[PDB]
Parts: sequence; C-alpha cells; structure tokens
Amino acid sequence: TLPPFLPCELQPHGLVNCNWLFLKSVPHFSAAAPRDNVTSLSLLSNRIHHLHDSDFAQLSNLQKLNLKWNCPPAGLSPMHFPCHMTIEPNTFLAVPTLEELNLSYNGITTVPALPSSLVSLILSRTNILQLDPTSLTGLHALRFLYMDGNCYYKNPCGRALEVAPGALLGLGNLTHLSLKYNNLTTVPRSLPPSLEYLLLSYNHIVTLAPEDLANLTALRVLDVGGNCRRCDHARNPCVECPHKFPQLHSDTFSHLSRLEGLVLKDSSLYQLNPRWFRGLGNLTVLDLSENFLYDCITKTKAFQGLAQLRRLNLSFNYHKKVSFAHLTLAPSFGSLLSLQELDMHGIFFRSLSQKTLQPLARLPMLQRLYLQMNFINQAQLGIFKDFPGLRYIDLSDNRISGAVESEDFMPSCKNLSFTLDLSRNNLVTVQPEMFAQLSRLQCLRLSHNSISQAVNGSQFVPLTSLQVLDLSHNKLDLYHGRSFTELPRLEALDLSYNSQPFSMRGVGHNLSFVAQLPTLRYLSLAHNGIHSRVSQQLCSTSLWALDFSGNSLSQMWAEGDLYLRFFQGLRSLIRLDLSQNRLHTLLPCTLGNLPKSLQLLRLRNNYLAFFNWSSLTLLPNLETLDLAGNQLKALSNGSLPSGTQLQRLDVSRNSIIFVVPGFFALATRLRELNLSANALRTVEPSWFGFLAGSLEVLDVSANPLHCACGAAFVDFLLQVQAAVPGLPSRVKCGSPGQLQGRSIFAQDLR
DNA sequence: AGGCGTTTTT
DNA sequence: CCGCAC
Ligand SMILES: *[C@@H]1O[C@H](CO)[C@@H](O[C@@H]2O[C@H](CO)[C@@H](O)[C@H](O)[C@H]2NC(C)=O)[C@H](O)[C@H]1NC(C)=O
Ligand SMILES: *[C@@H]1O[C@H](CO)[C@@H](O)[C@H](O)[C@H]1NC(C)=O
Ligand SMILES: *[C@@H]1O[C@H](CO)[C@@H](O)[C@H](O)[C@H]1NC(C)=O
Ligand SMILES: *[C@@H]1O[C@H](CO)[C@@H](O)[C@H](O)[C@H]1NC(C)=O
Ligand SMILES: *[C@@H]1O[C@H](CO)[C@@H](O)[C@H](O)[C@H]1NC(C)=O
Ligand SMILES: *[C@@H]1O[C@H](CO)[C@@H](O)[C@H](O)[C@H]1NC(C)=O
Ligand SMILES: *[C@@H]1O[C@H](CO)[C@@H](O)[C@H](O)[C@H]1NC(C)=O
Ligand SMILES: *[C@@H]1O[C@H](CO)[C@@H](O)[C@H](O)[C@H]1NC(C)=O
Ligand SMILES: *[C@@H]1O[C@H](CO)[C@@H](O)[C@H](O)[C@H]1NC(C)=O
Repeated sequence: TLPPFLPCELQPHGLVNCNWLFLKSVPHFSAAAPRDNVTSLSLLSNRIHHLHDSDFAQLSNLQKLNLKWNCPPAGLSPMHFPCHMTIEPNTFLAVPTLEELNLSYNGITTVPALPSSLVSLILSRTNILQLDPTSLTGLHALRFLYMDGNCYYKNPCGRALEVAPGALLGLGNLTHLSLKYNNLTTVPRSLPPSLEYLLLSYNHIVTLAPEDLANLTALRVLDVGGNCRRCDHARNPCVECPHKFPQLHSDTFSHLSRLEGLVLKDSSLYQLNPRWFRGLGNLTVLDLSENFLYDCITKTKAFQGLAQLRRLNLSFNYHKKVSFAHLTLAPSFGSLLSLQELDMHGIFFRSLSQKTLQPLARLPMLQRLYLQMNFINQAQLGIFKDFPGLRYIDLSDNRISGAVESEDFMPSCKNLSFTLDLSRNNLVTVQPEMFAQLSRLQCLRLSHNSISQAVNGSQFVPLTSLQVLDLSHNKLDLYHGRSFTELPRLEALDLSYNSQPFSMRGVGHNLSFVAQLPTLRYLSLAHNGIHSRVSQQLCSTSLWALDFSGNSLSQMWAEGDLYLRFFQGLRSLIRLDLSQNRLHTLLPCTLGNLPKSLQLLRLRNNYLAFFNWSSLTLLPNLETLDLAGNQLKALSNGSLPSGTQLQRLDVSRNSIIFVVPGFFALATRLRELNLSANALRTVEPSWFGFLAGSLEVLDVSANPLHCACGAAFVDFLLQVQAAVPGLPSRVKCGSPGQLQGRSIFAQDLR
C-alpha cells in the first residue's frame, strides 16, 4: 500500500513534511488519507506563490503550519527574482485549530485574517510595512509575534516600518515581540503591558528614555543592541552611529524590576551610567559586547549593585587600531557574587597577570572565562590556581609561547571539571614550568600551535590530573620512548595532523611510547601520512579506539611482512578507523591480524574494488563495517558468512551494479544497510533471503532504478517502507527516458 | 513567465 | 630513525 501523503512524508507526532519538493501549490492529498491525524504541516522552501480557501480545509486538527521561504522578496531571493504572494481571505480562517503559523520570507504587504486560536505568528522578512489594530483582529490568545527584517539592506523598503501608537493593545496575552531590522527610529508607543520579551535590535533607535518603555513592567528580556553601530567591527553593511550618540537617559530602565536580561551590544558606548542598572535586581544576563568600554572596565562602579548577575558579555570592546600593554579590571567586578560566566574575548591586551583578574579571584560561582583573541603574548597561568569554581578557560587565538619572564574515537571535554584551551597559540616547545600551578587540570587543548619538539616525558610533568590532551595540528616528532609517560591519568591523546615529521623521506619514527601509557583509551594518529620507516607494531593492553585515518597503510602493507601485525598488539581495541589509507587491496591474513576484540571497523574512502566477505569470521565481534566511498562493483564473491554479528553495514558511494541472491540472508543481526549512491537498477527481496522485515534502515536513494511498468522493486519498497528513509521523494528513477531524475512515485507503476 | 534553492545572523 | 658511548 502507498505512502499516505504523496509527494510528502509522514513523520512522528503527526507531522506531514512537504519541504523542498518544489511544489507550485498546496497538495490536497488523498481523501482516503487520515487528514484528521495531521497536527503539523511543513511546506518549507517550495514555490507556492498562491494560497487558496480550500488548501487547509480538510486538515481539521492542524496546530502548526510552516510556509516559510515560498515566495521570497527580490532582496532575499538567491538571484533577485521578484515574487508577490496572494492569499484568499479565508485561507487560514478555515483552520480554526491553528496555533502556530510561519509566513516568513514571503512577499506579502498585508496581514491576512487569522483564526482566534492562534498562539504564535512569524511574519519576518515579508514586505509588511505597517501594523494598525485591523492587522491582528481577534487574536486574544496570541503570545508570540516575530516580524524581523521587513526593511533592511537585504529587503529594503524606502522608509520605516510604521507601527501605529497603541496598535497592538488588543493582544492581551502577548509576551514575545520582535521587530529587528525594520529601519525603526523610535520604539512603538503604547505596547501590550503583558510583554515579557521585547527585541528591537539592529534598527536606528539612537535615543531612549523612560517614556519609550512606559507600562512595560512585565519585561524579563529587553534587547536594543546594534542601534548605534561601530562599523570598524562589522561583517555586513553598516551605517556609523552618528556623532554625539547614542543618548540613553539615566532612568530609562528603572521601572523594569522583573528584568532578567538586557542587551546593549554594539551601541557605541564609551561610558556606563550606574543609574542604567539601578532597580534591576533580578538581572542575570548583561550583554555589553562591541562597545568602547576598554577604559571604562578599568574604573567603573556600574557593577557594584548587580548581586544576581550570572553572565556578563564584554567581548570586542577594543580600542580602534590598538592593543593595550596592560589591563586591570575594576575593583567593582569583585562584588558580582553570582557571576558564573565572563566574556572578555577580543578586547586586545598584550599581558595577562595577577593584577588583570584580581577582583574575579574570590567570586565563588565563576565557572567559565573566555579570554580568546586578545593578542596576549605574556600570561602567568598560575593566576587561575586559587579561583574557587573554575571549569573552563578559553585562551585560544592568542600569542602565548611559554612561561612568563565522533566521540566514539575521541572524547570531548564537556563533562570534565577543569579545561584549559591554549589552541591557536605560538608554542614551539612545551616547558613544564608554564603549567606549574595547573595540576588540577583534566583537559588541555594545545592544537594549532607550532610545536616542533621531540617530546620525551619531561614536558607535562605537573599535569597530574590530566585526562585529555589534544595536540592536533602541530609538528611533534615522535621518537623518544617515554613521551607522555609523565601523565599518569592520560586517557585520550590526539596526535592528528602532525604530518610534517612523517613526510621527512629517509627519517623514520618510533611509536613504542604508546605501550608505556597504561591508562590510554583513545588515540588519534589521523591525517599524519604515515607511510614508511615506523614501528612495526603498536602495542597497548588498554587502548579502546584508534583513529588511523588519512595515512598510507597501503604503502606499509605492501612492504613485505614488516607491518602485517601492525595493529595486533592492541589487545583491547574495540574501534579502528583505517579510512583514507589509499588501500587498493587487502589480504585475508592482514584482516585476521586485527584484534579479535574489534567491534567497529571503518574503511571509508579507500580504493577497494573487491572484498572477500568470508574473512569477516576472523573478526567474531565485529558489529559495524563501513566501506562507504570505495569502488565495489558488486556485492558478490561469497556471501556474508554464517554467524557474523554484523548490525550496521554501509556500502554507499561505491559502483555496485548487482547483489547476489542470499547475500545478507545469514546476517541475522543486520539492522541498518546503506546501499545509497550506487548504480543499482533494481532492489530485490531475493538479496535478503526472506529476512528483510528485520531491517530497521535500508537506504537505497540516488540509485538509477529502472522504473518500468510492473517492476518488482516498487512492491518490495512498500513492504518495508517503514525502513526506507526519504522513500516518497529521494528514491528516484535512472531510466526509462522521461522518468530519469523523477521520483519512483511520479507515476503509478503497478 | 517564472525561474533560483538546504539560505544561521550580521 | 634524530649526541651514543666502536
Ligand atoms: C547513507 O549514506 C549516504 C551517502 O554516503 C548519506 O547521505 C550523505 O550524508 C552526509 C552526512 O550524513 C552528507 O555530507 C552527504 O552530502 C549525503 N550525501 C548524499 C548523496 O545524500 C546518508 O545520510 C546515509 N544514510 C543513513 C540512513 O544514515
Ligand atoms: C530607512 O528610512 C529612510 C527614510 O526615513 C530611507 O532613506 C532609507 O533608505 C530607509 N532604509 C531602507 C533599508 O529602506
Ligand atoms: C488569553 O487567552 C485566554 C485563553 O487561553 C482567554 O481567556 C483570554 O481571551 C486571554 N486572557 C487575557 C487575560 O488576556
Ligand atoms: C499606561 O496605562 C494606563 C491605562 O491602564 C493609561 O492611562 C496610560 O496612558 C498608559 N501610559 C502610556 C504612556 O501609554
Ligand atoms: C525580582 O522580581 C520580583 C517580581 O517578579 C520583584 O517584585 C522583585 O522586587 C525583584 N527584585 C529582587 C531584588 O529580587
Ligand atoms: C628529555 O630531554 C630533556 C631535554 O629537554 C632532558 O633534559 C631530559 O633528561 C629528558 N627526559 C626524559 C624523561 O627522558
Ligand atoms: C624504538 O624505541 C624503543 C624504546 O626505546 C627501542 O627499544 C626500539 O629499539 C626503537 N626502535 C628503533 C628502530 O631503534
Ligand atoms: C567476484 O565477482 C565478480 C562479479 O561480481 C567476478 O567478476 C569475479 O571474478 C569474482 N571473483 C571471485 C574471486 O570470486
Ligand atoms: C577468501 O579467502 C579464503 C582464505 O584465503 C579463500 O579460501 C577463498 O577462496 C577466498 N574467496 C575468494 C572469493 O577469493
């Protein structure tokens, strides 16, 4: 039986997904199909320029409708094609259940009439240039109104969006209003007193006063950032904040005593007025980024009163054309007792010392501290020792060079207690002295440095708690036998993209150190170009995962018996990646010399044209085999052998022409099978024995299927349509004639 | 005539 | 195969 909503896809929680099917108008569906069960209808990015009274009438319990991007204005059109969208008056009224509507990135100039059931309405990036009380008649349940970007550089209108005084007061439930990028020069008068979130960013409201926010006592979040911009920091087109602006009256925010978040970023602020923050005793988030407060953060008392503040963003508060020799934070910072998160990135200051952060040192909740992109070239890292609650320091993209004068394969540092990011700095060696006071560290990132050192066991001596060490994108020379043995708790070590030593033709390298790292569980040697003159064996009793991708086992395994047992000493290894190893061939003895313990083997993006499938019994525990991106011409040369434990098999992006009968039949555990992007002209139940109904996933997309009248595959795919992702739209015909490139369901074949 | 195309936010 | 110790 067919999929119930062609050409669209049924999904969980009653979602019918019609996205990206290039529809010229709204599909009505079959009258047999259960239009009652439909709670959400997605039509993202089709080309429906005309909506009608009948289009949603049969959908009697529709709660959500997304029609975004269907008829975008000239300015947001990839090729500046104009487009104006027509809506018959009862289009939406005929859906009295509708709660959420999205008409963004569509060419409409008036708001259509809408059912009183509506809770959320998104009109962003339209050409609606006015809102008067008649726009939103009888929407007494409406809580959300987003209408950003109806007049800006990418969707211009020649004037300002005019919202009439009092025009929204009819919306007594309204909590969220956003009117960004609308070329506004003043806040709309008399907005709903129910408002909790008022977002007015990237307009040109250069003046504010308490009259501009009258009766808005319910406000929890106000955003007025980007109204008076510093264009020296802009990535997009930008008009410079005029001379002697902006003007924010002292008491502007005083009646807003529920206010949790205030955003004043990119407002060209040279000085903070402590009266701006009087009365804001619920204030937990303050964004002051992209201002000119480099000098004001050394002196100001403006923070004194902010007992509840948790996140303070002071980033990109830099002085034009300069970095500072020194920076000393104001003593007032020391009263921010609730502070958890401080962003100081992009201020530009050359020295990080005891004096720089002294106020912050006894704040008991301070966990996250962002210090990146500051052109810092001296940094006493010992300053962080006695910070009571520190979990994360980002010191990346700085100029520090020393001490002062898939998580299957590589775990992240998120669940760990203390992480220092020193990546994208100028270290050429590692002096143990710079980490003397950081013995509590559990994760250290040192990637993208210039480390050209022959490490030997004496570089990281103090880091007695360190579990993860990322040294990717460096030039470590792996040669001495006791490198890293000084890190007693080391569990994960990333040595990827440290290729330059291994490119040194005629100079060999020694990986015997790996055997001396007794708790190492994860090791990456990826993208190192490892090809000749290296250790014959990797030995480790403890290792679980090894990313050996982007090397040339090809050249190693071509070189007599020298490297045939290369991975065999990894006695506990469960995951191995041998992808992009230029492998044109594999011996069955080479695969048998892999650890018996293996569960995941990747061989993606190699050049294998042949695979002796029987040799999979030499890996008893193998659950996942990835051969994507090879050149298999067929699934043949035996079948998947008896008793294999294989659950996942990916033979996508090969040149597979056919599959032998009974090929998967003996793979009793096989759940996911990817046959995508091959040259398969059919799909057959004969391939599976008669056990295809146990497959949870069967991807057969981008295959040049032969769409002939009464073809066997059509009936088959409907048998197991549960498991075929994208069946309604992305499984396509390669022949005959007219049908090439069109869906299998573009015409009924049965 | 309409087409374009997976488009975050700035 | 990179200051070892013919
Ligand atoms: C089956 O494999 C295909 C192709 O190898 C997957 O589709 C690709 O997905 C990746 C990321 O998931 C993208 O970078 C590619 O652009 C996609 N390519 C194509 C041609 O679609 C597909 O997602 C896999 N199937 C399953 C069920 O995971
Ligand atoms: C903003 O409004 C002014 C007129 O008040 C106009 O000159 C300018 O072009 C408008 N901006 C846009 C993007 O239309
Ligand atoms: C808000 O919506 C409710 C129903 O959810 C309705 O009682 C009323 O019209 C609105 N209430 C207020 C106080 O505005
Ligand atoms: C604030 O609310 C009252 C009505 O409750 C009204 O009289 C007053 O004009 C409002 N103020 C402004 C500035 O709109
Ligand atoms: C915080 O919020 C409540 C109302 O939501 C307000 O009445 C109270 O005065 C505020 N101030 C402080 C210091 O918590
Ligand atoms: C490592 O080489 C250094 C030179 O930086 C040398 O002083 C030291 O004795 C060697 N350390 C170990 C642990 O072998
Ligand atoms: C590699 O290092 C180990 C440990 O020092 C050593 O015993 C082995 O002989 C070295 N390999 C070569 C080729 O010298
Ligand atoms: C493998 O199968 C292909 C056909 O798919 C055939 O051409 C080839 O000779 C076979 N070789 C072996 C060794 O089974
Ligand atoms: C696979 O390898 C085994 C053992 O070397 C051999 O007996 C068998 O004939 C091979 N199969 C093919 C199709 O080459």
